[PDB]
Amino acid sequence: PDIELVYKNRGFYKHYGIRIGDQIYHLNSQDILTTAITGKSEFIKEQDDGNWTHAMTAPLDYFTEKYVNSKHIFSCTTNCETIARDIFPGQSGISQSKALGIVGLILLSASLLSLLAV
Amino acid sequence: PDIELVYKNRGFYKHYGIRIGDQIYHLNSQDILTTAITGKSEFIKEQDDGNWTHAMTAPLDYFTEKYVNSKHIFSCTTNCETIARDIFPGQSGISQSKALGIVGLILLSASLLSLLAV
Repeated sequence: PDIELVYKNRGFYKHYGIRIGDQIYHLNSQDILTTAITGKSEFIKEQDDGNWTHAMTAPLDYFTEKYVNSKHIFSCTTNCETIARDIFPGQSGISQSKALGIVGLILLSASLLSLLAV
Repeated sequence: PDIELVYKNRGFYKHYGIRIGDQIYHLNSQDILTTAITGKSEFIKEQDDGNWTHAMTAPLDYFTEKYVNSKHIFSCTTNCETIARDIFPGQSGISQSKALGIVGLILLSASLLSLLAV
């Protein structure tokens, strides 16, 4: 399963997402510094609005090997239950909360490092 | 040349260095956010004071593949001229300024991501 990383440029940083079909998984955040420092994040899964930019496509491993191999916690109210099926298909023994942890760290890390690219 | 990454924990982030023998290359910075956002950094090479913590040892590639593969600029007044010989031995066609760019991004990136580990 090649995974597509996407982003929206918010000028002072890039806000990243994972695009699966016509859906984007991303953090419900307006600023990377606030999210990083407060240490908690809420996930959204949202219809693709057409305003996302491709970053790269790669096996999940390309990302988790960077950003995953931290104390931040990641939650979702509704509609993110599909994340294990979407990003970790076939693999049982992976819960919502865990999958969210892995993908959350990828997105947080990429957004934090984007401070250098402004 | 296996490369040793070291750090000092400043509580709200980790400040990283490369230890070569009894020397530490690191950024002359008191805070990661100030350095990241201002977009410039000064290198120091300092005698090891005995107060650094081992992070990991690995070929430079383990690091550059993460943090290098950005617009930040990296300078040094004196005494860092040894960085190409120390961190990139044998390899000609690598200047002070370049070597500093590669190592600087490793240190900046690791310190930025350490915000997640507090």
